[PDB]
Amino acid sequence: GLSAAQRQVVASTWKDIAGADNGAGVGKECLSKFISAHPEMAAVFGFSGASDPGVAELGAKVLAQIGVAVSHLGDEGKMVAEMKAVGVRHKGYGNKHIKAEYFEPLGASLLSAMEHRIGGKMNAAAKDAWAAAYGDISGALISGLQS
Ligand code: HEM
Repeated sequence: GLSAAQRQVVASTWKDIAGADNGAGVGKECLSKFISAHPEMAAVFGFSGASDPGVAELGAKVLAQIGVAVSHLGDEGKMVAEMKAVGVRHKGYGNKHIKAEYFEPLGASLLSAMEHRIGGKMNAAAKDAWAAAYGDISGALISGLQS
């Protein structure tokens, strides 16, 4: 779970991460940099590479879903139940062999993309709160995936 102070930091900085595009730009950079750094991951997603137009499209949907998860952090069972449902759908996505291990490096590129957009606001406490928030959001998707 998250402490009240962590949910408050996540909720507050999400407003700047969302910007004017509901975080779409952050999603594009996240997935872009992740596949560039890990080339064998293009095949796990159904993409040709980091430049595939599907990267920008999926990047927007990933970040729009985190915005929904952020609006529900105060009710943990609610947030977990909807991320599990996202997770059950992932059984049939990409190469259909999405693994739990892949979410840990993806989380690192997500925090990097966020910091790229909001700069100094993504301080030490913001990074810890978001590493914790990403741990629970992705943790709940993985449990849907392995259900
Ligand atoms: C490295 C792990 C991941 C892989 C390989 C992956 C792969 C995919 C693929 C291939 C699709 C597109 C399916 C299609 O419509 O053709 C998809 C959709 C989606 N992914 Fe993931 N994904 C990953 C992580 C995440 C994370 C961390 C989130 C969390 C917010 C997420 C949220 C979504 C959402 C919201 C969709 C749109 C469709 C739906 O709601 O099920 N994905 N993902």
